[PDB]
Amino acid sequence: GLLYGKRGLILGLANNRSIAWGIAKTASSAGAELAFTYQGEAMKKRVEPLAEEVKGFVCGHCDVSDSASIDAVFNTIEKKWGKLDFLVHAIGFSDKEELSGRYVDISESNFMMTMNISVYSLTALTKRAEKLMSDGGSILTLTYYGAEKVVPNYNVMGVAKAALEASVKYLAVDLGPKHIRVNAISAGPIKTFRYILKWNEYNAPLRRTVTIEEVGDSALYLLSDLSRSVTGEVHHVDSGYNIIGMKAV
Amino acid sequence: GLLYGKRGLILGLANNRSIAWGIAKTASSAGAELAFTYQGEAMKKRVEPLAEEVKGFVCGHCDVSDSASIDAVFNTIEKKWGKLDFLVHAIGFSDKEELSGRYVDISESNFMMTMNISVYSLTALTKRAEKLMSDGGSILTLTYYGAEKVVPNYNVMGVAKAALEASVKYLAVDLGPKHIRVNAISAGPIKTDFRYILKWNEYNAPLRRTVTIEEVGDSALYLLSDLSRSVTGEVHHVDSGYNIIGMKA
Amino acid sequence: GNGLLYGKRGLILGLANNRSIAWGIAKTASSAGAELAFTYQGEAMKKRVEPLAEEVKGFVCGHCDVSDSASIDAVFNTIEKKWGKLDFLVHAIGFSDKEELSGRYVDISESNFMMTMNISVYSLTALTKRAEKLMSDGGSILTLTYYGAEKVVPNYNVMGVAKAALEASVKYLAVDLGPKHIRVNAISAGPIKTFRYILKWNEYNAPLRRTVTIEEVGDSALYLLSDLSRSVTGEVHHVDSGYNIIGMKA
Amino acid sequence: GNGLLYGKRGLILGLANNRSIAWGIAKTASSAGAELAFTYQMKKRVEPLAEEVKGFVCGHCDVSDSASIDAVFNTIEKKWGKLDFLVHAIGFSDKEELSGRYVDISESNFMMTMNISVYSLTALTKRAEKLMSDGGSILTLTYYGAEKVVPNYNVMGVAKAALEASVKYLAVDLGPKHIRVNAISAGPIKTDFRYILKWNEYNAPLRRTVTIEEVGDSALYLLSDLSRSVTGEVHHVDSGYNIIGMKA
Repeated sequence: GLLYGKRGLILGLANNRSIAWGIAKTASSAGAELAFTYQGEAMKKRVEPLAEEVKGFVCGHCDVSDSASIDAVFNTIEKKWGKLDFLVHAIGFSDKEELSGRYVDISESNFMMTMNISVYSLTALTKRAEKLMSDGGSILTLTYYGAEKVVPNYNVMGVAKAALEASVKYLAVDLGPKHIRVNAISAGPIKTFRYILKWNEYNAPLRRTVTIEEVGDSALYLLSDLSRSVTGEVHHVDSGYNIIGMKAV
Repeated sequence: GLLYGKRGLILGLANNRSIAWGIAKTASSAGAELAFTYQGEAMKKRVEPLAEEVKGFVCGHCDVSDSASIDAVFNTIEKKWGKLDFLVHAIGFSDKEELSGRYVDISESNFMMTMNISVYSLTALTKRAEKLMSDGGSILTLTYYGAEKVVPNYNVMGVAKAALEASVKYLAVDLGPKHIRVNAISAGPIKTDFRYILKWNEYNAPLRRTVTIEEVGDSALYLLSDLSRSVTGEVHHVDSGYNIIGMKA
Repeated sequence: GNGLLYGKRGLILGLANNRSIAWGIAKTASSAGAELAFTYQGEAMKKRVEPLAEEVKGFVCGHCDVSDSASIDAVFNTIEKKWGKLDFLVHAIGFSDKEELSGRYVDISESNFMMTMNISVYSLTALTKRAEKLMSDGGSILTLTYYGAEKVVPNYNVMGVAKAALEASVKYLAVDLGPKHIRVNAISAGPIKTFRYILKWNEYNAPLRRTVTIEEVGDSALYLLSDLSRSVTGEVHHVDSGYNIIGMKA
Repeated sequence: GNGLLYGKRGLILGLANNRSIAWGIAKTASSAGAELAFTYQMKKRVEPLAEEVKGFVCGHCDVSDSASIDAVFNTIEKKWGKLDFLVHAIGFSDKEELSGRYVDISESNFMMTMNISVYSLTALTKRAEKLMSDGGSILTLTYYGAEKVVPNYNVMGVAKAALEASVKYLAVDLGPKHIRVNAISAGPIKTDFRYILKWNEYNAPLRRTVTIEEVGDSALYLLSDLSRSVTGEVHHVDSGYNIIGMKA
């Protein structure tokens, strides 16, 4: 019952294999009533049954690059609930092709789109969410170790996640006095790139990669009152990978 | 029921105002059966009623500088339980007088004692606990922001906590293959020169309040439970976000 | 003087006036033996930069708007024609909306965010892409950052978020170019007297109990630009009287 | 040469041979104009190195022995009256226990490591403070094992974490007297260890391991007036290894 009576919005549920789904499954089981967005009709058809499974509801189309799209979603939530207890931001994009390259070869267009969709979107969603969380709440986003250290084939996404993590802290200072907490989970890679997985599997302290159910439980903590004195935190849920400085010999 | 059926050892319960007590109260209420050590008769008399209140038990005198003393405690636990699921290290010492001074004026003797009691003790306890510990167990210690940034009147304790945090990571790698997790909570100061540190946190922490032992308790619960099963080597800030500010705010 | 940049040729972007870190770097680098090239943006700045370049025996290589790809190409073409090779590059460029700095970070506009990211972050990557071809021999690329990238500082807001992105990009670039022995580093400068709150706060709380000057940042830049620092890359180097290490008012 | 330490006088602790970081620092500092004093705990090996650099041997120093430290600083005070900088290239941990698991270390190794590798900087600095009334620079050495878990480093990693923190506390104490305190985090140097070298060689951004002459030049910077606004800094001189998050 850690989220009994709580109402939350999850952005980014695209399928039943994602972190967002892990979070939705755990939050729902913990008592949360959940609202879900989608982008495009194809995704809507995928999300509807997932929402039903969790006794949640689909609150509308959201393109985070479209300001009016975001306003419509929050207007719908305001009408249905009047208040919001938490928000999960599991959204990020970067050009698949340019990930394999050298960071220095990225295009301006990919850089800008990555920053907008993967970083600015959290700030945009939070600006609209603030009015609905007058009582307090919890905002969670997702990040990755590539923000801190150079990881192959993460390139601009690493730069973006570094920006995101810094924004989590600035947001935490802005919203702290209203008791809205803002935190990130730094998730290890998830068996759902084969190089990054295997590397984690053999070198992470726990000798396995993490699952969406595990990231889900860590999200539950950060979303619930158990974490009511935690804000501005980048929380590693990665089998301890982030602490190693070199392979064992 | 987050600790249903679990058995744990808490070192450092000295009174009903400490973090250890907050942790005991929450862990017990989540289903844990708890064993408690003490140092000296005066403390024993204070700890006995606290132990009874939580339906735990007092497992003996422990001086963490005394190797045999540590062996006796773990022998008592082995005889009573045969296994240990988690261990809480809320132990630390440094010369009260030398805290007010300049770090450079500390005595060799204070330095050595601080390192032994506040740092080495975790490693000594963990070495002995390893044989008893269930696959999937959890070891938690306490640290403070003074390990990361210079905080007035923390001096050698800051240096010691920096060592402790590093030891958490080395321990996490050693015990990771047995799935024993090792983490630290970096607690904010708690309303219990020190008045200055409290007030400063109160006005400048993002959440505009200092944290309580019940709050640190709930964060401990998360780290001790299966909710955090993919988290190891972590220094987790439970400090109202104070650690993220760069200036009076 | 010290001869640490004897025979070296470098490009400095961002010299707007004689009070900036860029000028501190130019003055020290020139005295250390460097021949320097300088860009400008717009005719007003050109008139300010020309005499500064003359004072340092350097030369003005043209108009550069870092948001304009062809503008950047023209500058590097000019440098290639004159020198054929480049030993170092200083990126002292950054912009954010002055009005939105005073606000809450959460109230920033999408437009300010995007422009700040482009001018303050992406520009280093754009400049480095062009510079790579001219630094076949190896070289040093230096940018500027600030503690607001690491901790929350009042009225830095989106610039803090941008500088965190910049610092991360320095590391990714350092990995890309490391095998060609091009180093990429940043100086995290303390604030400089030439915002009054940020100065005074540093002055009273920094370990050294004073703020830093452009000449001091200049000498730290010299180190990073010279062969003295030939095994240093991906580094965010604090030149701030130690301010970054304090956890509380003194 | 560059004259960056013209007229400056410095004490280097830890010169044990001509392959060490201390030697790289001595060579560069001397060539930049410094007169250098050297301790030993080894005398025969240090004497010719000291002569080569036009420096002098100021005596036996066991950093665990308080009187030993006092005698050394008394000798420096009599000879010079003032000290411009100090290099702390001292560290010890039990060679055998490095190969093991961190959790298996002995109390005795732990305590000795903390004393010789960490407390010694504080002890030396306490004495050095009185001689640096004009200001100065204090430099120690560390390694990435202080920040992330690295093979074969164990209690030394824990110790170096302590050292780095002590650098910052010392920087705050001595900052108002304009004494700067910094550390260089050096990469491993070609001088299981073959594996650590090769790993850095193939995965460090610069694709090579660093040399004592390179660490020397970085030391020169931190010891000189070029770095007069830099204190409390852990400076990586490791071909950028510290920034990578995975095999290349």
